[PDB]
Amino acid sequence: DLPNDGGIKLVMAIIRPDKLADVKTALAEVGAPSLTVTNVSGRGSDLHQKVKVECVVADTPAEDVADAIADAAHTGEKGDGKIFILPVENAIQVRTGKTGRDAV
Amino acid sequence: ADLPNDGGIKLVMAIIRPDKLADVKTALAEVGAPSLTVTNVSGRGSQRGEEYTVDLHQKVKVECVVADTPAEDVADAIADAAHTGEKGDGKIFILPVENAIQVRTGKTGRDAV
Amino acid sequence: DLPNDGGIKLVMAIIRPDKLADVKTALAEVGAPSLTVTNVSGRGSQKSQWRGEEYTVDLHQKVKVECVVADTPAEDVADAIADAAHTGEKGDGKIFILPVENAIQVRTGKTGRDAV
Ligand SMILES: Nc1ncnc2c1ncn2[C@@H]1O[C@H](COP(=O)(O)OP(=O)(O)OP(=O)(O)O)[C@@H](O)[C@H]1O
Ligand SMILES: Nc1ncnc2c1ncn2[C@@H]1O[C@H](COP(=O)(O)OP(=O)(O)OP(=O)(O)O)[C@@H](O)[C@H]1O
Ligand SMILES: Nc1ncnc2c1ncn2[C@@H]1O[C@H](COP(=O)(O)OP(=O)(O)OP(=O)(O)O)[C@@H](O)[C@H]1O
Repeated sequence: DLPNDGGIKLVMAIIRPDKLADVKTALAEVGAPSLTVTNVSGRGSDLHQKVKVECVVADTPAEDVADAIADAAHTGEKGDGKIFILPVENAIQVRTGKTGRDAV
Repeated sequence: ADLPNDGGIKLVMAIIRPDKLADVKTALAEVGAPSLTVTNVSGRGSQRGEEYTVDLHQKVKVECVVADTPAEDVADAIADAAHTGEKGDGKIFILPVENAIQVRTGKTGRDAV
Repeated sequence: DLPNDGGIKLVMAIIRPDKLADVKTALAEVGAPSLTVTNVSGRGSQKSQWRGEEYTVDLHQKVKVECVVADTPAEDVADAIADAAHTGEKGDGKIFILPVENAIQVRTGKTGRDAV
């Protein structure tokens, strides 16, 4: 009975640069340590420096990964950022050539 | 009720000219969806020398996640502001978003955007 | 009879920085040369406490390649990138294919799969 309804999701988080370390630890602890980080800038509702964290998940429920990031990135002040979950159709593991959720 | 984006969430991703960022920012504010995330990127589009075949040109990736504003209106606002009429103007893509979380409050779904 | 079931897909690849040149060539050869590149860093899946410490603090430099496709099957684009980026060692990265609903060509105002 597979998480993410047997499929693959991209968890994209825009967070405070100084919260990256915590988020990395939280991802490891939740059992989905894989991430890709980009230096970015933006604004919510003159651009502020942020970090975009991307985690593609299959074995771990996307919401649990997102909640792990949210908790670790939370301060309670404006600028904490947002997390978005996008569908992923397919994945390929470059080293092996394995496909689908098994490649994640 | 008639919520835009069929009651859901969309990611508007635009690859534009670096010097068009200021205009795009203004256009986004004016259309009522000012939120954006910017990345410095490089790329090339479709097919003598190396200029328009192999080399990568500096661009800006603009990402806007929307719910209250129709994705197409946000995309049109970016397109208009980024337009010059010359090769290199870039492209805008709209991707589905399933779910969202506002980190400060823990609010979820379309309300988080 | 249109590829990608008549629709649009985003091919996202996280690869070794030194494999970018090869991937660019492979994309041209497969007939879908369009790409957007970002400098990124990350880590993959998880004995000693030092190599365990190096994991929890250290991110490795990678390149994110993004190709939005319509006329070329997303899998063929992904396979072209995979082949060119392959070394057989840990760190080779991964390729993800995401659905795309719509696209706008900024220059012309053309929309849909035709804008890709
Ligand atoms: N809808 C969105 N689309 C794209 N990027 C966003 C969006 N919302 C937030 N971001 C990114 O997250 C960063 C901070 O977001 P945040 O929501 O904290 O802004 P804010 O104006 O402080 O809002 P709030 O007061 O509700 O926290 C922004 O700099 C931006 O890069
Ligand atoms: N299918 C695509 N996938 C990813 N990025 C793209 C794609 N098409 C365009 N881009 C981005 O847009 C930037 C420039 O715009 P574009 O490539 O559309 O102009 P062009 O193709 O050179 O000219 P024209 O669109 O008039 O043929 C490129 O540097 C690239 O980063
Ligand atoms: N699930 C994922 N989500 C986001 N990014 C990922 C994911 N998996 C891998 N990456 C990106 O790809 C890069 C290399 O990944 P790769 O999977 O080759 O590392 P690895 O897990 O050590 O190798 P292997 O998969 O062969 O065990 C990482 O640095 C990371 O940025």
